[PDB]
Formats: sequence, structure tokens, C-alpha cells
Amino acid sequence: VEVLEVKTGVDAITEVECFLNPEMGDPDENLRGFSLKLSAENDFSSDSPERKMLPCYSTARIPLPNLNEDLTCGNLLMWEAVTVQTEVIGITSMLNLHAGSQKVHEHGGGKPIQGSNFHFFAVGGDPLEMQGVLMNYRTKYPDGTITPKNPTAQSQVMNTDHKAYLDKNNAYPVECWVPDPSRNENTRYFGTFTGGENVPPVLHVTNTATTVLLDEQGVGPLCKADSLYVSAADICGLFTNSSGTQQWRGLARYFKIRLRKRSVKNP
Amino acid sequence: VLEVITEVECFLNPEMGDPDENLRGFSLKLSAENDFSSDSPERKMLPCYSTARIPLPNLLMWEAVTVQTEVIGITSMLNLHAGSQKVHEHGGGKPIQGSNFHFFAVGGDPLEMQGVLMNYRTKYPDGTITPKNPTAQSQVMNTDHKAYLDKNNAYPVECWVPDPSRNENTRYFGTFTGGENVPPVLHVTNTATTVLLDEQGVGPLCKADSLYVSAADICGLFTNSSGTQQWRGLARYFKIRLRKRSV
Amino acid sequence: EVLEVKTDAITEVECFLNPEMGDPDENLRGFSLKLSAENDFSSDSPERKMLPCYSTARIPLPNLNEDLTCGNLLMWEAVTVQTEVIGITSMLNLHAGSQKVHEHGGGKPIQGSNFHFFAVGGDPLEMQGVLMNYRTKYPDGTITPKNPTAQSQVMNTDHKAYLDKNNAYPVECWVPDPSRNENTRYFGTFTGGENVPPVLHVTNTATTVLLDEQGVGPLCKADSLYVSAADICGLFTNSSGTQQWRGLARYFKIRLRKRSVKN
Amino acid sequence: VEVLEVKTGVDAITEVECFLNPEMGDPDENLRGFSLKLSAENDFSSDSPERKMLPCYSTARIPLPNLNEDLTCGNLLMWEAVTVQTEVIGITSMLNLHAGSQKVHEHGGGKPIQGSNFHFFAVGGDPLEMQGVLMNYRTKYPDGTITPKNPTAQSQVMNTDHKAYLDKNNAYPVECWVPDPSRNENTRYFGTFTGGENVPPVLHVTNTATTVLLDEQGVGPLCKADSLYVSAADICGLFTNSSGTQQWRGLARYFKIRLRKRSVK
Amino acid sequence: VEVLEVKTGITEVECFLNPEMGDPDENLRGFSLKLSAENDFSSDSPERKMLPCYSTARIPLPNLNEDLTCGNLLMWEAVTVQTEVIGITSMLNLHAGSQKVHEHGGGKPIQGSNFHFFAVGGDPLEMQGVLMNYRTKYPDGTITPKNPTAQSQVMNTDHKAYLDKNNAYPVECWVPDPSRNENTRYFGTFTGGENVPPVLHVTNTATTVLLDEQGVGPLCKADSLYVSAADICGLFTNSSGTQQWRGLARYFKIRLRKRSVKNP
Ligand SMILES: CC(=O)N[C@H]1[C@H]([C@H](O)[C@H](O)CO)O[C@@](O[C@H](CO)[C@@H](O)[C@@H]2O[C@@](O[C@H]3[C@@H](O)[C@@H](CO)O[C@@H](O[C@H]4[C@H](O)[C@@H](O)[C@H](O)O[C@@H]4CO)[C@@H]3O)(C(=O)O)C[C@H](O)[C@H]2NC(C)=O)(C(=O)O)C[C@@H]1O
Ligand SMILES: CC(=O)N[C@H]1[C@H]([C@H](O)[C@H](O)CO)O[C@@](O[C@H](CO)[C@@H](O)[C@@H]2O[C@@](O[C@@H]3[C@@H](O)[C@H](O)O[C@H](CO)[C@@H]3O)(C(=O)O)C[C@H](O)[C@H]2NC(C)=O)(C(=O)O)C[C@@H]1O
Ligand SMILES: CC(=O)N[C@H]1[C@H]([C@H](O)[C@H](O)CO)O[C@@](O[C@H](CO)[C@@H](O)[C@@H]2O[C@@](O)(C(=O)O)C[C@H](O)[C@H]2NC(C)=O)(C(=O)O)C[C@@H]1O
Ligand SMILES: CC(=O)N[C@H]1[C@H]([C@H](O)[C@H](O)CO)O[C@@](O[C@H](CO)[C@@H](O)[C@@H]2O[C@@](O)(C(=O)O)C[C@H](O)[C@H]2NC(C)=O)(C(=O)O)C[C@@H]1O
Ligand SMILES: [Cl-]
Ligand SMILES: [Cl-]
Ligand SMILES: [Cl-]
Ligand SMILES: [Cl-]
Ligand SMILES: [Cl-]
Repeated sequence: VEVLEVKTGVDAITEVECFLNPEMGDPDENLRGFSLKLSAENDFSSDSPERKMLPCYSTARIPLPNLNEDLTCGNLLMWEAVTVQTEVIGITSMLNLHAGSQKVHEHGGGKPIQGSNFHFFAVGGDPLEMQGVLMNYRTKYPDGTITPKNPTAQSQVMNTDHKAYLDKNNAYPVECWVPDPSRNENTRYFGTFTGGENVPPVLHVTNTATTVLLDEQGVGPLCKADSLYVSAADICGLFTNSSGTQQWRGLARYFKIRLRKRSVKNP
Repeated sequence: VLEVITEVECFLNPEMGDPDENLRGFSLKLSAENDFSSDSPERKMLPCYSTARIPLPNLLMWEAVTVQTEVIGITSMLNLHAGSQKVHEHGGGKPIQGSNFHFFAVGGDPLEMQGVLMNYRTKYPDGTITPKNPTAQSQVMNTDHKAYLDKNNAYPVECWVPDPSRNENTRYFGTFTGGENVPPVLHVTNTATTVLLDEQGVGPLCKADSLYVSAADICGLFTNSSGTQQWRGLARYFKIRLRKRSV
Repeated sequence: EVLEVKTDAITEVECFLNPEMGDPDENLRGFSLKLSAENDFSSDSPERKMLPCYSTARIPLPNLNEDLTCGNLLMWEAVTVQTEVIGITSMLNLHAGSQKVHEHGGGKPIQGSNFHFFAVGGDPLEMQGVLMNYRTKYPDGTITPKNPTAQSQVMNTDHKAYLDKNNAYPVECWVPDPSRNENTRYFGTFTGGENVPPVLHVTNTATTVLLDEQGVGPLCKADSLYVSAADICGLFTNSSGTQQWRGLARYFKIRLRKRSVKN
Repeated sequence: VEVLEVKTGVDAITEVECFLNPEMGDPDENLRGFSLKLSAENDFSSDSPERKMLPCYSTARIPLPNLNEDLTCGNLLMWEAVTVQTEVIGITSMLNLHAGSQKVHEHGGGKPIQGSNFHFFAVGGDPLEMQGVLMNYRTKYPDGTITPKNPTAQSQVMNTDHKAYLDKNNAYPVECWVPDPSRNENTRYFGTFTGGENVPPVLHVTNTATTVLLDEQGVGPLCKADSLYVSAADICGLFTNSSGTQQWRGLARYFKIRLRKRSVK
Repeated sequence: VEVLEVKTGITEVECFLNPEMGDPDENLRGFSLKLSAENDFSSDSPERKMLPCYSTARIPLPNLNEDLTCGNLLMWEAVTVQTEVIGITSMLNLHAGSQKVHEHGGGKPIQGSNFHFFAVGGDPLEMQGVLMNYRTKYPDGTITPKNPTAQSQVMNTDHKAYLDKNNAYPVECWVPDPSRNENTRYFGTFTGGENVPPVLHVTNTATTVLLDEQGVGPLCKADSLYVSAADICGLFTNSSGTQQWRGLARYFKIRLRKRSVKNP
């Protein structure tokens, strides 16, 4: 994480950079970036996934410099996020087909990482607001996770009780929570889910792509309590061991966020 | 329609069949290989269109200008530990995949639909509303089969499509992707808006002070460890911006 | 010689055009006969009911000219078309007739090679013949390339036809002719393969403009508007393993205006 | 050639069109548009493809109305290619699943054409300039083909010695040659290769689509010696016979090119 | 460097950059060594000829300052690049070496995981290291992350490198660094999977603009322009079942202009 004053003064620009690590489960000291092997075929009535098998959303709050010397002014300044550049880091590591992965056929190379994937990021001036939805409301989630409380069969579709802030790193399982489109007034989020056994990962990198964060009125996320929030989930697919066991593989996400100062009325 | 703000929102639940009290959002397991002459699907096996009528506040009518919409809970498909058949010995569960249909509509009247059947001889179950007096021509275009989407969880998705020859006061959008191995591909973002205005700059007009939302979001098939398959669907969020229009 | 647009001057016409997939018996409207396979090129005699054909309709329009021997005339000009394939959700019936994907599983979706095509013009669609096998012996009731040779498997300019009869020109024999069709706009996509997924969109918010670079749409000769289509959605696989083409109807809504022309 | 203003007026525009047949190998008198059946698994040291097994680029020269080439004359113009309409002809012929092709399974229809494909066209005022690259530099190419001369292992990557003009129809194998991005100043070319066993052909037709041939300065190919050059390769995929043998299938390409007169000095 | 106006009063440079796939013997230029599989993470020692590496070249340019004493100096600025992968049709040879798709059939096409990447800059490309397996023992002649840890499988900021040697930095170890490369533009797409079809386009009508948001392209501060690439097209499957990477060369044509800058 670096917070850099690119330009100072009234028209100040600050660039915040950071690399957000993935939270795939990390089943031993050597397997950072992977999950525990996947179980299968648990009855819905006895579905108790292990903690280290569940990828969780990544998040961080980045403190920004205070802008207001006198808190009793009629107007106060706030950091406004204007643009974000982002990409997934280490995509070429998946070209290692010699380590650990099941041969595609006799005398062949290892099997590429492939299968269901989810790539998501958000940038806001408040914590990302999430809505809970479950495959199976009867899943018994493990200690260390934060999941929908008092779920019912309606939790498999839409149960408006399941509202959360993404307010803890490595705790909200990706399978339990989605960004909430009915809230998030002060966050922009973007995600794509691609499901299936043989889905190919397709990932682009370039330092020439920028996403504008301004809304229809030309206003970007406003950093409340001088806090910038970054969130991500980048499940790249499944790694298949020679035994046949499968593990999720994730990668870190880079953010470069440009901010300016906006004058707001003192509430 | 003469010269020219409020926001309404809704989470609309999917109607996949719901075969028991625990399997909300799924269908009954699929049967297969029924002869066309003896094809009698059970009600809980048949996903239906979802719809809701939203009342609005009382010369002037409410005009729908934009909609933001997305499918809710897409990441729930990353649960590969519960119920699904292993992809191979020692592997994880099989993802939901296969034929899917994602559709929504926003209008000032109920959605107008046209009936088309795979098999006109299908015997549809009590509780469903399906094309009446079907013939072989119902497998192609039979103009008899007109309906309003006027009841939730009643019009099977397999029997009905939005009618492009009507719906003057509704905008609708749908994509069907068929095949046993089709990957679900679903996007979420709060930065995307669909404009509902036509080429005259007029959106759906809510006569009777009612807004209609409609959807179908069949995500694919869930394959149980036994090999049986069930449709899985997800709720759809709508946020609709409306303005007052003189008429 | 096209003059100015006139401004009563607008009309809309609409039509649903049924597919012509072969219709092997009275129950199987919208399907073909089961597909044969592995016929030697020297003994390839497909049955009529196995061959999907192009659909077409001629729509008469109000007769605008009292006297065709005047210096100037009025003609109907097609300006836009809205079009949609009808009944796409019917493929969500996986309980009827189709082969199980595996033991205890649901039926196999319709999938595989498909072709989606439409045209709107003021003359019949003009077609060019090309054959997989020039030696195919086509059945009575079809209209296919006459006097075909090996060159008919590539480009043989002899094979020019008008789409002037419904349910007669096999899709496998004929394509729209890009060297003609001055007065028709056409659009088609072929996707081939064993397992290709159908992907079909519906919306009442999409309009195709038919005006050329000079701002002129198709002009309706003899006050007739022509619509044409082919919508082979894929193959249906029966429990036995046999396969049949499945097609669907196409809707057209066409806006026309009056255009002054010189005689 | 210094480029001046576009000229308009009487006879300052023309349109030419052509259908260019594919050159897939044509293994006998009945199998025009196909190749000979594919061999497989030849060691790189003993790889001797038969001529009839090798698809080649197609090309033709279209004469244009004669303009005076005398650089000192008082009305010096060249034809300039502005747009091209083009599509592959006969795509629906692949819906014949009754003739020749292996059944997909017992009682099923024939197997569709599918697999690796290449769709390419070029329009220019000179012959298309090509660069040679080989899968295997040791391939022994057959009489009647023009292939990279005296190749080395570097010819499997980039060997700048392998420069050729597409100056003969049905002679330059598609597998040996690509358009050269370091030349072709006076040609516009466009190609897509999609490889794989089960790749679906995807082909669009419409008479409403046009490709603009003007560069960033608004200048299209200028036709030297009043000749317009068209080139193509349209390998649609592999046809699988009942035996399991495979043959390339190709189709003709249509071109309609609009040209205008350009003043030059 | 303080950037002033464009000097008005433009050149082009070009390069074909060869791929560095491993080249296991004198006849298999453009391929890797056969791929091993199923090595335990604890005993993963890939041979050098099995590892594709990034390609790079430096293009020398003449200094523009006849007087090096002027208040304002001049530098070459890269404005646009035309680029293309060369020899894509060579994959239509299904008669040589590749495993038959089925009895009596043709050879198996090249397919599977692929990576297509290029960069143009006024400084060598700046890279960040990320590993599949931090315990991999890389072979002599490669340059790979130093003193890796488990964090090197996600993001370890210690692993910074310059692409300063051709055929040395394995593609599997390194990515362009989005936190640096102020003076380089880079573009890459990774597509992974066993049966992924190569999809490659060629046209001489496509240009990539290299100007940033302020209208300034990479500046050749030391009178040098750097081109970099990786074009792994997929896997070639031999008749025996063994697999090898196949790569192809990349062409670059770069338009340069003269840019006034303040003298340091
Ligand atoms: C559209 C079309 O015309 N398809 C036909 C193709 C096509 O003309 C060619 O592929 C174009 O190059 O030809 C087919 O030919 C087959 C042979 O492949 C027929 O000759 C077919 O052959 C049958 O006998 C074959 C088997 O014994 C086979 C087993 O491996 O060996 C073949 O001979 C080999 C030989 O052993 C080998 O040394 C040599 O290198 O290659 C030859 C093949 O070229 C035998 O020919 C068979 O398939 O069982 C006997 C059949 O009676 C005969 N059928 C006909 C109609 O002649 C083709 O499939 O490629 C036929 C296809 O219809
Ligand atoms: C996600 C989940 O919980 N999946 C279940 C799955 C699911 O509930 C159904 O598919 C929804 O339709 O059911 C699985 O078990 C089924 C139960 O239906 C099989 O055991 C199936 O049961 C048959 O008999 C049933 C009775 O068991 C049940 O109590 O009552 C109904 C009538 O209301 C039936 O009589 C049946 O459905 O016909 C007998 C049949 O042999 C069984 N089929 C197979 C292939 O074994 C399932 O589909 O596997 C269990 C899964 O965990
Ligand atoms: C990439 C990798 O580590 N693959 C190994 C996997 C993997 O560790 C787990 O599936 C993650 O949950 O484990 C495999 O099984 C072995 C037993 O053969 C595991 O118990 C692991 O054994 C170790 O000795 C090892 O390094 O392989 C120690 C390791 O800590 C164990 N893993 C855990 C989570 O405790 C498997 O096939 O699943 C072996 C595979 O190579
Ligand atoms: C949707 C539907 O109606 N499917 C039925 C099909 C279908 O009517 C035809 O394929 C259309 O041409 O027919 C199925 O039965 C056929 C009837 O033709 C078979 O029983 C075949 O009958 C024969 O009499 C024949 O030659 O047609 C003998 C032949 O051996 C039979 N073929 C097989 C593979 O058994 C069909 O499976 O095609 C029944 C299907 O429900
Ligand atoms: Cl909750
Ligand atoms: Cl009805
Ligand atoms: Cl004819
Ligand atoms: Cl040469
Ligand atoms: Cl390092």
C-alpha cells in the first residue's frame, strides 16, 4: 500500500496503490493462495464445510490524510475517488503445468487450472454492502466465518434479513454473499461469475485501462471518515491434483485509485 | 401523450417449482424420454414466469424512464460441497450448468405473451396456465395462444414467450442459451442502467397507477449425486426510475 | 430514378412466418424427418421431409398508381424492420422425447448446427446455389440447382434462383446472392458443429434500419413486400439416438413510407 | 506517388466484383472444394504431403478502366479502392448431414464440418506480399507448390529470407505463408485463424456490411497499372468421412469493390 | 523529466521478435521440451528447455541534441504501434508429428493454454514475480524470484525485476508490474484450459495508440526503445502423447516523433 500526493493544493490529486491478497482458505503453510481440497456429495441435511475449504472476500480500509483543520467550518473537504485501474496479478503462474497437477493423459503435461470462476472488485467510501444467498440454507458453516444468520428456505432465493457490511477480511465466504444492488450508494462494484467444469480462465492485463467511478451527476465515492475501501474476490478456477482432488486457486488484485478533494456542506 | 421523479425497487423471487419446503429455488427432478403421446410433467418440475404488480401514488401518469436490474446470489453456485455429483473420483461437486434463460420486463400493463410448445400433445398439470386447444401448429406459430402474465407462478416458461406483436407499453429483454454443458455467465454491477424510452422519448405509461415487473432466471441444472437433475433459479432485483407525464 | 419522400404517408405491416423444416407427419410440425447418415456421395437421395427449406411470403400493399404509364409514380419504401424468433423457451422442455443425458438425468437439449436468416425486400430474394455434393439426387417437390457439376460445390454462376415458392428451396442448397439483391436487405448467421449451443435473444427494443447509403430503402415493385427466413435452431435427439431438425417461426414488423420515383 | 485530391465528376467512380473459388486441393474430378484425405503422425524427418492435400491461397487480378500512366500527362489519376463488401458463399451447404459424413452415434445424423479454420481476404493495388513460416522446416513439399525456399530451423519462427508475392493462384500453401505486416503498403488484409478439433464454424452473411479500405490519411489502395488484386483463403473446417478419414472443406468468396479516381503527382 | 511541446518540422522503426519457447534441440526451434507432469510441489525441478521465457529487444536511436548544453533537449517519443503474431497458418499442418484425433483421422491441432503479450517502452519492462509453487527449483540460466516464500504464490513485493535479458525470465514466474511501468505500455491476455482453441487475428489496418491521458507516449530517455513479448500459442501433442509448447514471432512497427523536454 502506498498513498502518494501526485499534486498538492486546491486541485490536489492523491493516488492510492495497493495489492489485495486473495483469501482462498490457505490449508497449510505452503499453500497460500489455494483452498483445502473440495469435498463432494454431502447431503443438504449434513453439509458442514471445513473453514479452509471456503474462499472468502478480501477487503481493506485505507486511511487517507485529514483535510479539515477546523471541524466547525460551514463547508468541509472530502476525498472523492474518480478513477480506478485494476488487474489480477500473476496470471502467467498458471503456465506451470509441471507441478502437482494431474496429467491430461498418459505422457502428457499437467492439467491447467479451469472451471468455475468469479472475478469481482469494488471501490467505495463506505464498506461494501452485501446480501446473503445460500445454495443450501441448512449448511452448517464453520467457526471463523460470517454467514447469513437464522437462515430459512427463503434464504436460497431472497431473504431481506441477510444484510451485511464487508467489514472483516477473510471471513465472508464468497458462496454466501453478493454485493447488494439495493444499497451501495457510495461504492461502485463490478463482478462476473462463470460456472462450469471446463470453463477456461480468460484474464487481461494492461496499464492503459481505466474505470471512471463518477455517477450520473459527476460525483465519485466520497471517503467517509477519510477512509477508502477496496474489496475483491478472484477465484481463478480449480487446480486438479494427480490424485483427482481439487483446490480453488486465487490471485491478488492490484488497485490504483485517483482521488481529488471535494467541498461538501458540514452536517 | 403530452409534456413531461420517483424510484421504486423490488426483489422478485424465482418460481422454479419448489418441490418441498427445503428446496425453495429448485425444481422437482427432471423426467426424461417420455413419448410425445404420453408427456405429463408434474407441476413442481415446471419453472414459471415471475411477476409483480407494484402500486404507485395517485391528466398525469407515471412514466418509467430507466431500470437497473441484476440476478441475485450468483456466487451461491460456488458451493460445490452440497448435494452435487462428484466430477470424478476424489473431485469436487459438479457446477450448475446447462440450458439457461434470463429474462426481464418492465411495463405499464401486464406482459403480453405468445404460446409455443415443443410438443403440442403435452398434458400440462393442474395449477399451470398453458395454451388452450393446442394443435400441431402450436409447435410453430398459432395465433390463438395469447396471454397476459397476470398470475405469479402459473405460466410455465417452456410454454410462453413475450409477444413482439403486442407489448406497446412494456419493454422486455431475454436471452436463451441451450445445451447440456453451457456455462452460466452472469455479471453484477451497480453502474449499469437500461433506458426504457422509445424513439419518441416515451417510456412505459402506468395507467391505473400500476407498474409491472416480470422475470425468468433459470440458471442451469443442478446434478445430484444420484444423477438426477433439477433446475436452479435466482431472484431478480429491479430499481425503476419514474417521472410524471401529462396525457 | 428515386426522387423525394412524400409526407397518410406511413404504414406498418406485420407477419409471423412459419418455419418449413420438413414436417414428417401431422404431429411433428416444426421438425424434420429423422436424419440419415453416411450415404456415399454417389448414392445420396434425401427424402423430402428430411430437408428444411426457406420460408417466404409476399405481402400486397395498397395500389398507389391509377395509371402506370405516367411520368412519375409512388412506391412503398421499407424503412425499418423489427424481427424476432418465436418460441425459444420451448427448448426448456427436456421431459418430452429427448435422450437422457445420463442414467436418471433429464433429456438432452436441442443443440448442434443452426442457421438464422431473414430478408426484407421489394423483389423476391435472389439466391445462389452451392452444394455439399453435386451428385445429390433431390426429391420431387424441391427446387434445387439445375445441371449441377463439380463446380457447384464451389461457385457455379449458373445456379441463380428467386425465392418464389414457400417450402421448396432447401436451405442446404441455396444462399442469399451478394452479387444481386439490389432491392432486398438480408442477414444471416450459420453456426456449425455437433454440440454448438443455441443462443437466441428477444427484445422489442431493437430495430434494423433498411435504408442504403443514399437513404433509400427497398422499393416495393408491383406494390408487393417480400419477407424471407430460415431458422433452424439445432438438432433434437430422440431417446433412440435418431436426430431431427427443429425450427421456429419468425415475426416481422416493417415500417413503410411513400416515395416518389421517375418512370 | 504523392497523393493529391480525390476527383469527382463523370466516370470518376466504378465498381468491380468477383467470386474467387477456393483452392483446397481437389483430389479427384468429383471432389472440387475439398482436399485429399489428411495423413497424420508423420515424423518431422519424413513429412511429404501430397499436393492434393494442401489448401492454397486464391488470388486474381481485376482489370480497371485504363488511365494514363505517363507521369508527365495533363490528367494523371489512379483508381483508389475505397470499400469492399465480401462474404463466404455457400455456408448453408454444411447442413447436408446425409452425404458421406460419419454418424455422430448409432442411428444419428452425419457429423458436421468442424475443426480448425482460417478466413482471410485482401484487396490491394499490388499483389499481396507474404512471409513464410513453417510448422516443420524439414517438410518435403510437392511439385506444383511454391513454399519457403531453402528453409532452416529459424523458418519455424521468423526467417526474413522467406518473402514472396501471391502471384499465382492455387500454388502457395496456406500452411506455409501469412500476409507480411512489414510490407503491403498498398494492400489491406484481414484474417482470423481459429484452431482446434471441435471448433464450430461461425459465418455471417449480409449485403449491408462494408469494410472501409482508407488508411488514417483517407487514402485507399492505389491501383498500379490499373489492376486490382483480390486474395482469399476460406478453410471452413474438416469433413469427417464414415471411415474416420478427414478432408478440408473450402468455399468461394465474393468481392464487391468500390473505387474512385484520385489525383496523384 | 519535464515534458514540453512536440517538436514540429517523425520516423518509424520495426522489429520481428523471435519467441523463446525453450528450443530443446536444433530442429525444434519455436517449441519447448516435452512437458513433465505430476511432480510433487516439494520436488519440482523443471529443465530449462521446458520453460518458455519472455522475449525482448532494444532498438538504438540517434541522440537528437547537437548541442547538449541547451535549456531544452529533445527525446524520441513512441506514438503508436502496429503489431501482429507471425505464422499463425503454420498450425494448419496437421500431417507432421501430431497425434491422430481418432483412427484414420488427421493430426490434433495445437490447442490449450495460451498467452499473448506485448509491450513498448522507453525503459526495459518492469515485472513482478508470482509463482504457482514457491518451492519450485528453477534451472541454471533462468532468472526467477529470489528467496521466495509462500507469499510468493500470491503477492510478495520483494520480487521486482527488469526484463533486461532475452530468453532468461520464465513466463510462468513473471508478469508485467502495474505498480511501475510509468514509461511503458503493456497488453496481455491469458486463456487457460486443456482444449482452449487458439484464436488469432491478422490485419495491417489496426493501430494501438501509446499516448497516455496527457497525450504523452513512452519517452526514449536514453535514446533506446524497448519491445517485449510472449506468444505461447498452445500445446502441440506428439503422436506419442507427449506435449510441447509452440510459440510464434511477433512483429512491431512503432511510429516515433520528437518531443521537447527540460534539461536536467
Ligand atoms: C466424399 C468422399 O468421396 N469420401 C470418400 C473419401 C475421399 O474420396 C478421399 O478421402 C479423398 O482423399 O475416400 C474414402 O476412401 C476409403 C479409404 O480411406 C475407401 O477406399 C474405402 O476403403 C475401405 O478400405 C480401406 C480400409 O481397409 C483401410 C483400413 O485402414 O485402409 C484403406 O487403405 C489404406 C491403406 O491400408 C494404406 O496403406 C494407405 O496408406 O492408405 C489407404 C487409404 O487411402 C482401405 O482403402 C474401408 O474404408 O473399409 C474399403 C471401402 O470399400 C472403400 N469405400 C469406397 C467407397 O471406396 C475415405 O473414407 O477416405 C471413401 C469416402 O467415401
Ligand atoms: C438437493 C437435494 O436435496 N436433492 C435430493 C433430491 C431432490 O430432493 C429431488 O430430486 C427433488 O425432486 O432427491 C434425491 O432422492 C430422490 C427422492 O425423490 C430419489 O431417492 C428418488 O426417490 C424416488 O422415490 C421418492 C421418495 O423417496 C420420496 O420420499 O417421495 C417421492 C414421492 O413424493 C418419491 O416416491 C422417486 O423420486 O421416484 C424413487 C427413485 O428411485 C429415486 N431416484 C433415484 C435416481 O434414485 C435424488 O434425486 O437423488 C436425493 C437428493 O439428495
Ligand atoms: C498442491 C498440493 O499440495 N497438493 C497435495 C494435496 C493438497 O495438499 C490438499 O488436497 C489440500 O487440502 O494433498 C494431497 O494429499 C496429501 C496426502 O497425500 C495431503 O494430506 C497433503 O500431504 C502433504 O504431505 C503434502 O504436501 O502433500 C502435506 C500437506 O499439508 C497435506 N495437505 C493438507 C491440506 O494437509 C491430495 O492428493 O489431495 C497430495 C497433493 O499432492
Ligand atoms: C419426436 C418424435 O416423434 N420422435 C419419434 C421419432 C420421429 O417420429 C421420427 O424419427 C421422425 O422421422 O420416431 C422414433 O421411432 C422411429 C419411427 O420412425 C423408430 O421406431 C424407427 O422406426 C422404423 O420403422 C423406421 O425405419 O422408421 C424402424 C427403425 O428401426 C426405427 N429406428 C430406431 C432407431 O429404433 C425414433 O426413435 O426415431 C420414435 C421417436 O419417439
Ligand atoms: Cl444475516
Ligand atoms: Cl391459449
Ligand atoms: Cl439452377
Ligand atoms: Cl522463400
Ligand atoms: Cl526477486
